[PDB]
Amino acid sequence: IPTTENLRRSVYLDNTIEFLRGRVYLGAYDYTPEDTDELVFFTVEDAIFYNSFHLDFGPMNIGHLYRFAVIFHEILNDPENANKAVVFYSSASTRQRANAACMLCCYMILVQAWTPHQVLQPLAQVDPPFMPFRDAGYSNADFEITIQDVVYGVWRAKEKGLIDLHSFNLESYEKYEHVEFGDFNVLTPDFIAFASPQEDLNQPFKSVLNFFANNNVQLVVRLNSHLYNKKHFEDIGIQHLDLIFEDGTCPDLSIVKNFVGAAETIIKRGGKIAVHSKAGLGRTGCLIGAHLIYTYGFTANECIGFLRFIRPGMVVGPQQHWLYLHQNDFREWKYTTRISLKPSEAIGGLYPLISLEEYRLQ
Amino acid sequence: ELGSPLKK
Repeated sequence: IPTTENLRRSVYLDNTIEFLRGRVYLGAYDYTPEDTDELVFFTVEDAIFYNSFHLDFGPMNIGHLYRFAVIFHEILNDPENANKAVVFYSSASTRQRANAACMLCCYMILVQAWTPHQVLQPLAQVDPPFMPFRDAGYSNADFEITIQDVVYGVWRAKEKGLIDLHSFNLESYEKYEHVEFGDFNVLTPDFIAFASPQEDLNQPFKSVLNFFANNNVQLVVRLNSHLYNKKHFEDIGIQHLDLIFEDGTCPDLSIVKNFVGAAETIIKRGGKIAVHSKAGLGRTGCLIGAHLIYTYGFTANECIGFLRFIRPGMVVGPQQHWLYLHQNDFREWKYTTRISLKPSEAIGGLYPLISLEEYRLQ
Repeated sequence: ELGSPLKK
């Protein structure tokens, strides 16, 4: 991302929202507006594409946002546009307007240090409203997250040091999200989420193995039935743990507590945890989401929004309501549990969460 | 159709 002016009288356009007076606007048009001597318009809908699983349509992800930032800064830095207001626009559907609005908000949060109430004021009570974001599963939608949720989640993640666009590697991000290179994303400095490898090694499996070996993965957690031989991870010195539960279900809290204990053990030793389910989205979202809430105090909606900003489609169907209804439990564990000092066979000799009582006995 | 969706 090239350097640009660090973010004049107002201009007034229909179907346009003012973000920065005289300089940054958000439009929605079903035609191509012509540039004037006072205005320059641009859209990324012809170049930046959300790849839907089913009926999910957004939000746009961190790689989309990074590419938007490059395109935006090139327009802002053009001497031709020195005394023009820049109008970022989308087509007029409520879904594409939601994507463009949320992506401009995430830009201002991550690149220009705006705060949530600053980026949300321009969008509040817009008529027609933006389409709320739905999950990626195949059932009828019954849980929505909003731009407010995504903005707060992305902002909180940035504040906690989980997002850093200065070190973000777009080419690595884009490569490894491909099915043929392993379908994974580095979610945070501590966590990778990935689709299960498959072994009848194929190219996606070797990509995962080499990336994991070179990027300090010290624990692989398997949440779905066996599609590969775990010996290949052990061959490169990475511990492998099963915490399997049924596709499309929510984990018993005992599973979540064991996962959080396992992850804490690995993090305190300075390693990453790579978690997979079949798709690396649903069951994986339940467990990593719980740990993020436990660690950083996200709301459930923020957590879902942040997770999908890095890896679209995480937390599927009823798992959304499950995360929502248990977010207090995950947060409460910081005060009601401790990392045990006895290893546990249930998590491969790592240290599980135990109550304050059993900790006093130890 | 209740499971995780397929990337493709």
